[PDB]
Amino acid sequence: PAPLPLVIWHGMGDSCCNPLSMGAIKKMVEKKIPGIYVLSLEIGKTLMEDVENSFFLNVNSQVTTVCQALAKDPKLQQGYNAMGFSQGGQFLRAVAQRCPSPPMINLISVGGQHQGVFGLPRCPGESSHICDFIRKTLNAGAYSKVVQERLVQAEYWHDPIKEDVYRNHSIFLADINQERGINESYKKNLMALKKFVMVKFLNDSIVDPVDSEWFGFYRSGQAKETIPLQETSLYTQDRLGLKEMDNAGQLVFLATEGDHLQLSEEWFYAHIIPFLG
Amino acid sequence: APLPLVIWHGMGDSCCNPLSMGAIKKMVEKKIPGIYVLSLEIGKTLMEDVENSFFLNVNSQVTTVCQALAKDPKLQQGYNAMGFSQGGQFLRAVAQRCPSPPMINLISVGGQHQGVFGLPRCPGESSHICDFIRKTLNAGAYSKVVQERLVQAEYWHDPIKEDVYRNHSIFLADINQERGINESYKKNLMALKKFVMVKFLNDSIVDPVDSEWFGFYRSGQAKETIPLQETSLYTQDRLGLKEMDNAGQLVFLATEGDHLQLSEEWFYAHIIPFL
Repeated sequence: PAPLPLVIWHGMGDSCCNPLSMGAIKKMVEKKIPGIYVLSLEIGKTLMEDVENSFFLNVNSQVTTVCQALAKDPKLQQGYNAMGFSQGGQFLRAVAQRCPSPPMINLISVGGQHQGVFGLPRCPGESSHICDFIRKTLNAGAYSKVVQERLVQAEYWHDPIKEDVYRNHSIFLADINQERGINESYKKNLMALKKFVMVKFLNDSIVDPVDSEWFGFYRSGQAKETIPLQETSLYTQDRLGLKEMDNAGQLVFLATEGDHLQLSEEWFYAHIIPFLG
Repeated sequence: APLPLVIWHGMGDSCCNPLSMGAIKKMVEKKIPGIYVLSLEIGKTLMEDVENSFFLNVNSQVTTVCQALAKDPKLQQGYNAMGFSQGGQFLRAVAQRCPSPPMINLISVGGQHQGVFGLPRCPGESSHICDFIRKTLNAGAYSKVVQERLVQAEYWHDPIKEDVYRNHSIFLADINQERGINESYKKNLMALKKFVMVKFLNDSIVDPVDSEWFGFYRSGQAKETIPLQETSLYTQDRLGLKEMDNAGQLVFLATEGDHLQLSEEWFYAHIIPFL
């Protein structure tokens, strides 16, 4: 009886294979589950292209590229566990909904933004000036054709005030969240997951609002008060099956202290490794 | 006791890639033994260096490098400078703005001294950042929010909206005296012993390629170009480029390759003698 393979999808301003980031996660997992095969997804020919593609490659293409890669890797045929960091969380959810084959078994979301974001106060890495540019571009015109198509963070930019512009113009997050209409296969495929685990960082200064990490968001028509998944219409009308999943024990809501993606060895071993054996 | 060399990389590149600026460094160190080469890094990491080549204001980059050169002891006696691609016009801006310590020879390797009016292809594995920058430039290169943050916009040069360019460009229009004549820009540039310009005859990056020899599209349209010596920049000699040309201070080299594509033999033969 072997351990399931793990597929990792990194977040923004990061690559597959930085020893200090996804490299450390891979080693950490390999030590506590021996013989495990870990695929850290790279979208690009080099590590630097991987990093700039995390800002500038259309996520719908990224998802197709990753589906093709997963279809080609023989070690994943019998199924895999998936773990996304930051924006990689909602990307791997997208993979679960769009290509359910080979089967993802446990989706683990580490500080993902499943209802998107409405602000960009800080980028991970040494990325301040690219961040400043992205922020300005988003606040100026996140929902123009030309910006939607070419800026990754625009494609899960979720304005709770101008909600109907978000529904009509988001080329990624609005689709995977059933905002424009109910894709039945998305619901079916998300419900086929054994566990959907969501990690929230209580002192997170990157993700706005932090509630997006637990599939919650700003209440419609304003941008101060947040509401949890259970009070949103995505849940109560159950467009993705999250209410059926919540009732069936399939959803796990984990919270840790610390800023974005800052997690100790103790906690990781205590709460994430159990989902990977 | 050979003069030290200061290198400024181009767009989509860093100080220290073995296949790029690292290869230049190792090559110059072998041919000129005991030479001190400073490959400029504008950022904490190599990764920030690359993305600052796109998103850190050039005026902030130039004042930073000048401070970094003034504090460097090995350069107080003087130094040679070699700029690759945009590093070309950047180091020229150091020549014009930061005369102490004294730059001796300026080598522009595919620099864009009259800027660009197009971005059809970017160096390295960077096609998607290039798409975004291209669309942004063709939409709002001269809006205040873009100018202050996007490097390529700061040497974007619209010949059809020449009036708008002179008025809004916060870098190229300054160092090319498009607003007025900063008398020390001129005086400082003319203090170089040699200002060498390398043009790539198969360049598919730089639009228009003659910008590498300080030429550009004729004002008012974007089909026909004109060389340095027919432009009003040279007519009225706002930078001292005519006096330098007549004094034999301008050296123009052409090589047959695409952008930054040159052989070791050609380099040893034509570039090393200025170092």
